[PDB]
Amino acid sequence: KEATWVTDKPLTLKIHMHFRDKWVWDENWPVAKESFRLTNVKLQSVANKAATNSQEQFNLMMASGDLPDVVGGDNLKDKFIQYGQEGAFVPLNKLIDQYAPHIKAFFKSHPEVERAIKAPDGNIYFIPYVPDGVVARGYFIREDWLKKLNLKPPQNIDELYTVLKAFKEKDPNGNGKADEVPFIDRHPDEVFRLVNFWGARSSGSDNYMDFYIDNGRVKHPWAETAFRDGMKHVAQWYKEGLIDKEIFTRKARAREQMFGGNLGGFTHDWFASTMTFNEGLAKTVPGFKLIPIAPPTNSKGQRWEEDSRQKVRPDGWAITVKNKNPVETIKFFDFYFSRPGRDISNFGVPGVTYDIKNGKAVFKDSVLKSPQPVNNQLYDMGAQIPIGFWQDYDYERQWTTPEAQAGIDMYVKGKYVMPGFEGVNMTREERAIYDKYWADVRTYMYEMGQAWVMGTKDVDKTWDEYQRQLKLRGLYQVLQMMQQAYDRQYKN
Amino acid sequence: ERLWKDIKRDWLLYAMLLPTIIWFLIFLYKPMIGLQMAFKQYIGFDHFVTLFQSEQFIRAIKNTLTLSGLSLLFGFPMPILLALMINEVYSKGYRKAVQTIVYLPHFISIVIVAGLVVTFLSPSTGVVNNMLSWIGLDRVYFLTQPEWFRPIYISSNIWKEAGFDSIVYLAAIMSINPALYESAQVDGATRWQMITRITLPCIVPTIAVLLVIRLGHILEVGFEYIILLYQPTTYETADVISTYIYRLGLQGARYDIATAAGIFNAVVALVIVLFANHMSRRITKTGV
Amino acid sequence: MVASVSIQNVVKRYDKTTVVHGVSLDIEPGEFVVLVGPSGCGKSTTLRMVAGLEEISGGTIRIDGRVINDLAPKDRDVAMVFQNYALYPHLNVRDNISFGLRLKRTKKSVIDAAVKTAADILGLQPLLERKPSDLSGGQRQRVAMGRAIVRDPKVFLFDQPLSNLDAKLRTQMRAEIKRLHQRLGTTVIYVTHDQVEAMTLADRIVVMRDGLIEQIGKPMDLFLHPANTFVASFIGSPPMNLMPARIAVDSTQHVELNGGNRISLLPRAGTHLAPGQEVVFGIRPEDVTLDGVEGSERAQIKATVDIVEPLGSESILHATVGDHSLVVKVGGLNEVHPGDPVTLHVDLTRVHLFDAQSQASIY
Amino acid sequence: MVASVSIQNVVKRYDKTTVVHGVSLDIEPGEFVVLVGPSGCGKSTTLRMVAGLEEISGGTIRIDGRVINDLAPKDRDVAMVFQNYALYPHLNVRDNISFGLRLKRTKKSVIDAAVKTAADILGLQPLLERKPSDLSGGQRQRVAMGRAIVRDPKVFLFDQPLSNLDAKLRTQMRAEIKRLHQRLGTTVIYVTHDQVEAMTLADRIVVMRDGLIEQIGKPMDLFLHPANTFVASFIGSPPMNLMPARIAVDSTQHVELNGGNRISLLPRAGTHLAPGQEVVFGIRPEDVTLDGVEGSERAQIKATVDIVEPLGSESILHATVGDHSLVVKVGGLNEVHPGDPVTLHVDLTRVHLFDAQSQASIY
Amino acid sequence: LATPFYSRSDRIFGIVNAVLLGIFALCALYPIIYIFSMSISSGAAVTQGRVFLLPVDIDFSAYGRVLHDKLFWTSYANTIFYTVFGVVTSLIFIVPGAYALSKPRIRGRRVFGFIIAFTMWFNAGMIPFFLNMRDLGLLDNRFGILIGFACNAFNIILMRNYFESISASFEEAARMDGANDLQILWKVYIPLAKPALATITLLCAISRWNGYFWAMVLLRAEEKIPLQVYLKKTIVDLNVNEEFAGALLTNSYSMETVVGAIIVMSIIPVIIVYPVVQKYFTKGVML
Ligand SMILES: O=C(O)[C@H]1O[C@@H](O[C@H]2[C@H](O)[C@H](O)[C@H](O[C@H]3[C@H](O)[C@H](O)[C@H](O[C@H]4[C@H](O)[C@H](O)[C@H](O[C@H]5[C@H](O)[C@H](O)[C@H](O)O[C@@H]5C(=O)O)O[C@@H]4C(=O)O)O[C@@H]3C(=O)O)O[C@@H]2C(=O)O)[C@@H](O)[C@@H](O)[C@@H]1O
Repeated sequence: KEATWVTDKPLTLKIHMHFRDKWVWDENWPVAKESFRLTNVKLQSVANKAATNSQEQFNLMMASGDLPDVVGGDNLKDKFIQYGQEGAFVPLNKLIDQYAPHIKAFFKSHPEVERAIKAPDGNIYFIPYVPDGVVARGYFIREDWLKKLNLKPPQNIDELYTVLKAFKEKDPNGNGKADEVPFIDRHPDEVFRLVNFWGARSSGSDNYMDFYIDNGRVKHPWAETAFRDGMKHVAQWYKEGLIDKEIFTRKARAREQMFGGNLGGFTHDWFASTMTFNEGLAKTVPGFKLIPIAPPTNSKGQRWEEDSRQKVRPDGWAITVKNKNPVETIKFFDFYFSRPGRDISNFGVPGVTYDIKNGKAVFKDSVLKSPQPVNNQLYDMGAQIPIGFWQDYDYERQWTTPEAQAGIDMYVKGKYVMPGFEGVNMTREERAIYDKYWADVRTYMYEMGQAWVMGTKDVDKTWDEYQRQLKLRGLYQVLQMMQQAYDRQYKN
Repeated sequence: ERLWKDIKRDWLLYAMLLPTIIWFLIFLYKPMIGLQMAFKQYIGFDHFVTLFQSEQFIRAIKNTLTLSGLSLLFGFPMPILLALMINEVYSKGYRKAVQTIVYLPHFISIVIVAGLVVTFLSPSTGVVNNMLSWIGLDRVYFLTQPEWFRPIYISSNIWKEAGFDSIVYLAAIMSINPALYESAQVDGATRWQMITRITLPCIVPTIAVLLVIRLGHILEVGFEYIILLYQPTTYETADVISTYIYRLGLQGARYDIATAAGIFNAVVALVIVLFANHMSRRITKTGV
Repeated sequence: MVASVSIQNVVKRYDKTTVVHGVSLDIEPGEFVVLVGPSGCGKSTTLRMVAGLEEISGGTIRIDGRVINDLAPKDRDVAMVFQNYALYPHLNVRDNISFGLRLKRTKKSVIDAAVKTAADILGLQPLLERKPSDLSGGQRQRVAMGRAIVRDPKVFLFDQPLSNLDAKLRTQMRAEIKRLHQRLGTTVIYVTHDQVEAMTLADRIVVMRDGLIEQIGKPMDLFLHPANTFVASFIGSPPMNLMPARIAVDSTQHVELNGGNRISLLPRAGTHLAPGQEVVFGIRPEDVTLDGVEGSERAQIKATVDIVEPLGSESILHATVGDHSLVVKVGGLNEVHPGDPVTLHVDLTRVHLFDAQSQASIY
Repeated sequence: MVASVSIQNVVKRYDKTTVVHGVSLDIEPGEFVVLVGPSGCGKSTTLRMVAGLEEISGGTIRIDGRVINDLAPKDRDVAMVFQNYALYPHLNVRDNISFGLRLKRTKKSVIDAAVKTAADILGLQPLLERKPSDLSGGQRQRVAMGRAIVRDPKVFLFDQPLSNLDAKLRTQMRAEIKRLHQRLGTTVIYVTHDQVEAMTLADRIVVMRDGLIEQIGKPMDLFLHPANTFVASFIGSPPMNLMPARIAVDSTQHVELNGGNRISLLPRAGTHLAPGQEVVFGIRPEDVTLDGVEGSERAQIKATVDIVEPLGSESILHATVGDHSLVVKVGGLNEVHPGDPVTLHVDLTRVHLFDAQSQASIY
Repeated sequence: LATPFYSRSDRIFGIVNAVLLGIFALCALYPIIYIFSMSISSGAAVTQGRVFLLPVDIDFSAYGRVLHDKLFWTSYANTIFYTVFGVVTSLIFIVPGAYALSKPRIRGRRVFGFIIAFTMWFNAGMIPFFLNMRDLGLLDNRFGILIGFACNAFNIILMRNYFESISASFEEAARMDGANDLQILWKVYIPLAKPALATITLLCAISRWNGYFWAMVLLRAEEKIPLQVYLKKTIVDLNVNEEFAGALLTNSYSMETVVGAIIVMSIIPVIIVYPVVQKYFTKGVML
């Protein structure tokens, strides 16, 4: 028996969790075993680990007719609302009230967090993931490649263009080839974010391809006529080889390849995990130094950082109607908002990854001295996964390098950070339009975007046809509906 | 009558025939019963119009026809050609080695073949682009380029299936009695004169049956390859009716329109194989 | 084209197995010569070596002055008729006949006149537009001979052409072949597993066994005077009896055999046989009768009837002398029946004797 | 076991047409009867109907008292020898023989006497342990007959057993069959496409063509007195010469031929010939001779020699009178040349005449 | 064919034939040996444009990576299971049915022949077949994959045709000896059918082994998954966890070498069993 037990009798449940097209839930996970010993609830994962796309597996599991006990994952928020309304997911509201003190207290202390996850009816069908922090992404560049190539770090777009040109043409790594790739990243969508250098928005929030509020009017960054101006130039950057050719396909292994093979000169990504590499591969790559840099002056004469860390996110887990045990499950979810739950969901397993020091969890030397980023280890261990847990920023502060913190403070002090997009509250009638159309819309946008970047089609020639296709796809219906939801809230 | 009379002795034979027939009634004709269903929801006779009016499906059937023509023109004759070339080879050891090497890739899995395609053609990494760099000509990302999709596919195809399909033809030209060749030798017929004047018209019915078998589907050609290696940028030229039916039906979980397209595809395949069989019946020796 | 063909010490080897050994035969122009023997010998291999279908591993063969050894079959000026169906199924009969001339296509009126003459000779005129799909076997062999003669070669080679047909068809085609040679008169080599075709068709018969040529000569030379016990056993409709025998007491006059029987012998000057010598004595079934010679001179052999098979107006009588049995052709009535003793009358002029060790006749 | 088998009005029908029509034959115990005819026919179908491998569409057939019409082949108490030898290549020879017996009982029956007698009759001691893979054809048919006799049935059924063997092997196997039937003596029905085997083996020959039974009777009864022109043309070593003929002035006395030739005829009461009647006149090749040797004698004919084929001490002479040619056996020792006229003497007692229309035997 | 040698045009023809066929053969062999070489070689070399035909720094570590994979060997065992039992059930459903369809006397011979043959040129579809699998409850089932397809009309008509090619004298003699139906089939027809059996079991073997799609669709649980599906994840899709990416630098084998090693370990049994199979099916001059 334990004090953290949500049930006296051992509870084994079937959970289908497929997220980020990489990991599936594992009951043999150290974090999961810890969670089982603490909560007296065992989560058995029914999923295909050999599967690739997560959203596809979600749709398949849903349309299979046979529902598991708990459904977790990422970007399932809208789907959580759809099937929550359709009756596939049980409303947790009163369960949260009576049986989940920590969750209720959190939503009480965070009304703006609770508001976003609410259905048109107001019910909460899922316990979400709430990342803690301020900054999200910032630009990074090689220190040594600026020196031996004899040039000062770029203050603007032109200087950056000349720097990347000097990376591709002149040989910065001294191997004697042109093989080095100026721009890389482990997020393909970042290839669009480059349009910020020309003053174009790639999104409205942390989530890629998201609407934003411009002077009280809801608008999509991609549908705007200032988007293809930047898309042209980044397509030129690909054409010049300034951008990674595999940048769409390479994905997660990017930073561990280009930087490890010393082929990369520039990236975006995030502060901590990127700055971890400096210490990590320092023994392999002799002269490697990666430094944080300001968001260089755009064509608009401004300093733009489009990505900030959003409160909560479209992530989490929900309870199906076939669960038969709503109480133990909602209490199990309540456990992850508790201090020990946060401890095991962030810092991993005590006695292995971290120890308890004066009330605060501190990672072991084994974890901190590892070349591989801590979060990448916790992923494999079952921690920092997009479950209903509350993130603890201290865990990130521990392995954050002083230069990374300096870059963070630089971005905060510089106020390059843009305000995030909170979203709107839609009624049940106007929600269906978004739910049905927006998926196909953003799929189309991403496919055409990838077609533009790689230079398969032409930006200018296919621009009008693209606009008309967006018109017939029903995008502007969702847009005007979003304006219908927005204008009722913010007036003055 | 004689029904019960012969059945009494034929009993065990029908007991052998029973599980197979039942198997076919279950796993084959029952989904045909399901084919007559799903044609209505969600009655009926409607979503076909959605199929014909959609820009996606029309390019799907477009590239289905295109891939059919390409695979038929380039892919089908190659096994025959291989068989003819191997047939002309003396020094039984060398011919044996050739047979081993050429028949080998058939046993390679389709996912492994596709993996070989993506590995060989990977930019800055794959051997192909490296050999292109050694001669010093450009470089190419192949799988992201639609233009290269079809030439790659069939190539891989004629790498994998050429020899194994050449086995049948080789066995067909080895079934010819030597006298036909030797008498022509007495008359002083050329090698090419022999392969053209006798060997080929002797192997004609075999290649005809194998042709109406090839034309038996031809809409489903390279489905498992396409569903594997088709990139979002190459989605345009790579898409085939079978791939459409899969993506909407199995993935997108839309059973109605997918079943409709399935019925359409099966019907057209039946028509084209009926025509093919007829023309390979009247004109060509034997047939179905 | 009438031409001679000389075969000198030819030998064919397959993987050092030596199929045929030192075969030598000379063939005069327009002469009918038949290679005949059991399965396995190199007579078909010899014919094919003349055709050029098989390589010559040694010795030299030539037509007239020119040596065809390194020559191509096209240039060998020969035409071969294969035993199994050498006509192509997709082409018509006329196309099958003209097939050889269509290679260089020649002149159109040349193949037209050629196929005309050929079809007139073999009666392939109505079959001209017919296809090999529906045809008789004999008709296929006939059109085969048509394209054979349409080349107008120096030598006609035949490899067991009638082997795939029925006995009646074999006979009819045999007569037609003889007639055909009576017409054209071209030099022709003929291969047979059958003795009958050899006896009827050949101007000269050459027997071949295990690659070794056993004997040559006219049909009647082989029939009346076989060189050995094998040749003796080969030619004729019934096999020659050939049972062991001895001499002992009297040498040139009498010779005795197994059943305790004793047979007197004609003087036959030039023999000089020796007494006590182990021998194999044989006689033809046509030369033995049942009480045929009335009060015969020397009192011929006695035996015991085994079985009786009527063939017709004639009959085949199996008689047993001691542990050995001899066959005798008899009349169509022949009450007989098995188990009862019987007296056989042997013709003294037709008797044959061969040495027990040396297969040679010596008699 | 010697037992009779009666076949009464048995008929087999396939779709539109019918292969056999109302065939009726009675077979005495231990009697040898041979069904003989052309390729397509119902003799094999009849034998198969006796075997029970094929259904009886009408009529009744029985062995002794038991009616076998409705029966299992196992209980039919017959043993059949197939043309394809019916022996399994995977099983041993002894296993092939005992294959039928391996179903019931065991070594309790001792099994030894059966296989001993069976292998001893056909005389194969060493072949007891062997596989069909390596064997001669005759050995395969021999072991097949081994499994035939190992059943010890009432009836031995034979379907073209010697068809797959060479003439040399065929004759020997024929003799062995004759000896076998003379030894065991069980009732046996035999099917052949060959006339020779029918003549030799059968106590009674029954000819069948494209239908029911053409004729029955002993071999010499068929040879001497054929019922029609087909039976006449079939039986014999050579085929019977059959040429068209007519009658003009005198009826029973004279018969005329193509070349302006005229033949006197013996009266032979029971004929009833008609003058002016279109006829087909036949004669055996053995019954014709050359010119003035025997006498006037029984008839005379003038002809022109076509071709001469020596077989041996005998010879086959093809002679042409009108547009039709007749064959005559002559000695091999009498020189004959082609193209020159020749005189043939026909034996008047052995001549045959048939109606041109009815085909039935007239004279 | 025949062996005249002789004529010049024929000589040149044969030579250029051997040359072209040789070139094509080398084109066929090159990828496999490239995969072996690259899988053996180092990640650095492979990444730098080294290797091609021959190995370079011979890392050997990639195999060390694939050997520590649990799901790989699990899926391997799954493919073995599917091949063995799949082939077994296949033969069980085919051979007696083809032997029944072979014999000339059957009532529904025509209509049964039609029932089996019709499936060739007309099929219901992907989706209705999947739904058919759903209603039977064979989804996510090993037996659902086994009995899912044990039969193709091709194998049936092939086995039937080869059964008909066998002389009826054997069956008839068996019936004369008292053997009826089944006891015949086992004792004579089957050992006479050895080559046809070999062909069918071969086609079924490679079908079960190299089959991926329907095995991927009908199955969910990772422990039931076959090799080709896991390969479909790793070899083509090439998506990877941050674990593997982080394990790329601490190892020094590349992803390419890992893939190469994987498909090497995948095709090894094929390369092993191929000579025996082919040499069996030849037994003579080529063919
Ligand atoms: O990096 C740091 O240092 C800090 O990182 C913190 O964790 C971060 C990670 O670093 C990543 O930023 C992570 O981003 C996730 C993201 O949350 C999603 O889960 C995303 O999922 C994507 C899918 O894998 C897939 O690519 C999908 O494709 C779409 C396509 O774009 C289009 O829409 C089409 O129509 O549909 C397909 C489809 O299949 O859905 O897009 C998804 C998308 O949303 O991008 O994967 C990324 C990822 O990088 O894998 O977020 C976490 C986080 O929790 O914030 C943390 O460790 C901190 O301590 C570190 O310091």
